[PDB]
Amino acid sequence: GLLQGKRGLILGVANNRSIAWGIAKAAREAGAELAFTYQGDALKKRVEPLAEELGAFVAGHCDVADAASIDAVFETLEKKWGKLDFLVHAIGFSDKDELTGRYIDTSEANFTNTMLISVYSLTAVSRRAEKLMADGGSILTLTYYGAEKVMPNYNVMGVAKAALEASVKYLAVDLGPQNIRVNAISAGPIKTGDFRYILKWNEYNAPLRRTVTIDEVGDVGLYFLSDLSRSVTGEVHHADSGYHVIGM
Amino acid sequence: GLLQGKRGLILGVANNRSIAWGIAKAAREAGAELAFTYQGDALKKRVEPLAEELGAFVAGHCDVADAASIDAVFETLEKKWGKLDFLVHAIGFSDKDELTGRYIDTSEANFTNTMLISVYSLTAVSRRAEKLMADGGSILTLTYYGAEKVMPNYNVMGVAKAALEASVKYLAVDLGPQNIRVNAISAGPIKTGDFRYILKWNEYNAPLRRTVTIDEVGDVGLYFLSDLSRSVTGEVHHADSGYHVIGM
Amino acid sequence: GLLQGKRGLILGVANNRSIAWGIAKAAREAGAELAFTYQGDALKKRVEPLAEELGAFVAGHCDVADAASIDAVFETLEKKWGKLDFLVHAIGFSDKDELTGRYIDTSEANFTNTMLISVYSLTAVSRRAEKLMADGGSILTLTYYGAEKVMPNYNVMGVAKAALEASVKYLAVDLGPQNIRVNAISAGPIKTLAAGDFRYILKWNEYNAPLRRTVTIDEVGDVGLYFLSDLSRSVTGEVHHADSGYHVIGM
Amino acid sequence: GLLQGKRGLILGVANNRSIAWGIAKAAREAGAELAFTYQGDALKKRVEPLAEELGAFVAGHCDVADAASIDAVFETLEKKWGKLDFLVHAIGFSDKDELTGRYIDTSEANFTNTMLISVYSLTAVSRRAEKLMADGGSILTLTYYGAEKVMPNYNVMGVAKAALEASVKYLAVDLGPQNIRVNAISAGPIKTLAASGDFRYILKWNEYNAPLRRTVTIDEVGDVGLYFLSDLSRSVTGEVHHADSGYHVIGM
Repeated sequence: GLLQGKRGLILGVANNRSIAWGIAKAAREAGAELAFTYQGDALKKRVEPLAEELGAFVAGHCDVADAASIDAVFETLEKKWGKLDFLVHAIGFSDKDELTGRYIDTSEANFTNTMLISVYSLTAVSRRAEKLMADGGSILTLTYYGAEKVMPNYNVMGVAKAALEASVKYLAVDLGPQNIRVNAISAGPIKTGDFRYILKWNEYNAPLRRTVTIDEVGDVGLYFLSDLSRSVTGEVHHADSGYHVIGM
Repeated sequence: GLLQGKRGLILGVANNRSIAWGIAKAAREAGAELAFTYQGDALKKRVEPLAEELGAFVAGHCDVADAASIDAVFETLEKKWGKLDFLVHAIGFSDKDELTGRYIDTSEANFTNTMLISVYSLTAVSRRAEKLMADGGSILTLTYYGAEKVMPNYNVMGVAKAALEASVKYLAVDLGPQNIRVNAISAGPIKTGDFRYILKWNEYNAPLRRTVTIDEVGDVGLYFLSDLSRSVTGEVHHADSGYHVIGM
Repeated sequence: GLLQGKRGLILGVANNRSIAWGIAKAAREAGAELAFTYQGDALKKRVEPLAEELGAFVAGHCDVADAASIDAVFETLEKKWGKLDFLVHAIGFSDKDELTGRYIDTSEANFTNTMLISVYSLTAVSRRAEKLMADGGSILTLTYYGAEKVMPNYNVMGVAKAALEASVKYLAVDLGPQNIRVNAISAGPIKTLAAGDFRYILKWNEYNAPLRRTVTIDEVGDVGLYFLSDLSRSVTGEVHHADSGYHVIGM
Repeated sequence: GLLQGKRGLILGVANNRSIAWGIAKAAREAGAELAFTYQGDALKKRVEPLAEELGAFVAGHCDVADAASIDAVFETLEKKWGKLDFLVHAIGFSDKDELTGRYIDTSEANFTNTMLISVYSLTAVSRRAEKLMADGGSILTLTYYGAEKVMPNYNVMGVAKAALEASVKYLAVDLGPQNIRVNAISAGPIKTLAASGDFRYILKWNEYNAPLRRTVTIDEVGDVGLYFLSDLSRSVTGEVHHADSGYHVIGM
């Protein structure tokens, strides 16, 4: 099993229909012991059974816009495991209304919030994961082609994900000498404002003529979490049925 | 006069050694009418005479953090001219101390402050610029290769500039149908936190074997503001003596 | 004029509706003295009157495969001018028939010929140009977004232009220490008034490019002017989109 | 187990220290049945013992400059297997002496030959491979950061790899509908034990500057190759993927 003996934290599992869950399931299948956080006691009740379903330790409450939450979570894991092998960062909020409007009308609070939650969160968490990862490890986050090209209904998140992708590079350089690798999967859109059209566009135009699934993305996750990707860091990897190559 | 009959606002002229000044000078040589903002009482002293050398109208103090300020400036500009043809965004800050350390040790305050000032500011001023630019124009900002690859002593600003370059693309789409162009110049380091070595690195490894000058970047700026560049938007353009092509 | 007291060779001026001509015309209007080349004996009958218009010296036949012809052209130029300030490379060919099929069906002869004419020719010519630009200069080639992303009806010309953009970078490192700049314009598609699925490609750009219009040879001409002039003296190794912003569009 | 039930062709196995071999090894250990060709000047008797180390079937001589040669290989595999799951394209050539020169001094014959062997070959072999991959599959090639940035001692191979990377994208568009993926690994330089260009300097530079402070090995790239041949990467096509200890992100 590719993660036999490995222990990891998955941030952002809130249901069984997300990429985070896809990665979690795949990593569990590969032999990983997992740890889930939940965002706010409303989610706790949905996250508990999901954790049971993959044998996952529930590591505590974790809102990324709260530095104390994050310290607590890693407190719990440092006592339980005393080491992390991998970390999966699947956190990302942007204001829903402003996505359907023009980027230029992006408010400041949204900009700052999106940036803090979608971008700084990784740096914050990665900072702490570093203490638990002195034996080496893999840090993984999620992005989208909207960081590279203008994509509809993405606006400030496009801007944010461009920042996330750069931060992955910078983080790769900080942590690499400790044999900690940092990477991002740029996922295509996945069947779950104006989402139906985007999905149909990928389906018709993406080389492989289908939208990606969470199982597909999960296995890409698995590769990044596994030793197969030992030599890979600071990389943005497209798991999008080839969509990124299409210029028209 | 490439900019004969055009009026533009330069944000970020705080001295006579900056790229902003370089662009303003070249823009003034090409026949532009200019407007300068300043930042605080200390800078109003130094800006008034810089304004005088180029015949630049002083449009008032501007703190991009303060939304009230941005609207005052553009209220003033609307009164005085009633139209802008171009806007030069040469505003950026990140905490001096944290540049010298590890990106991963970046503080939230510095992350947020840098993002607000270095990135959101352009979006904020471009939103106002648009009302005054209805019948066309050019928006120009500054960036650095640290957005694309990891560069030393740069940390969160790299991440910020990745977001700014992304923002340029999104703004270009928002403003393009009104014939407003949005572009960035990726400037190499310029003689004026471990800067000597970076300059000497570019001097010896850049194809043209020299660091760029504010006069050189100003003329690239001139191109962007001019109608020479009227088919060009959403572009990150290297004025760095070719440094960006170098892999080793 | 931004090119007053400057002399350059434009390669590829076959007619008066092309980006080469656009650049030629803009360069001349900015005070430059031009030299044009031809290929065909038929094309000599088309280029001569174009050169006349811009007061260009017809520097002669230049089959970019025939290495003898290239040396002969730059020999002429060094007799006449002794220096060269700029060179525009607007040469490129690929099989018209194979553009409309699948890339994967590209024939070896077409691949090699496209590669040779569209990519190596710049290197070939920049090698002779180097000797005449000892006081520095600007070398300018032409590319298209189909080099960065898959675009329709382009196939192996995409593979070729990706090669060219790569060659521009390596040439920039070779020639920069003599203060010779090597750049490429990534031009959008241009509406022609003359005689597979090109109208549709133009339309797509018309509706989807940020500036909601396709670029013209006058507009690209002016970008070429920028690259020829001293405005761009800090700029080398660069691939510059003159495409109404189309390149930022993801969907 | 990742390639159990899978059959694939590896082009470019000439020794036991190349990325091709590392990929072959990793693929065989993953349960794959392999076929090797022997390329250009490589001898049947030299590739035979490598084939035999992995119970690989030698599919015959292949010269990528001879169209009939490519057809023969694929006719042979078409007889033996009738179906191909993957293809590893590890072919590349450029004149050794011009790599030390300036790119601009590249001769026409070297340009053309490098392009034919290093770039066209993948398009040529994918064209034949398509016909054997009706149920889809994975096509893998090898590239180097020299295709993206100017790197030393690479010259026209950089230009060529750039074209190759572009060709991966176009190929991926053509073959995607048949569920066939096409990808490239951008490998870092690899230290060799064999006889010894300015390569030592290039290795040392990667070692000291790449985020992970080490140069990659053929077993490491072998495993990245494994991923691309496996169904782990079935959502991935058109990709240039860096197996280079992160070197690609370094600006200075």
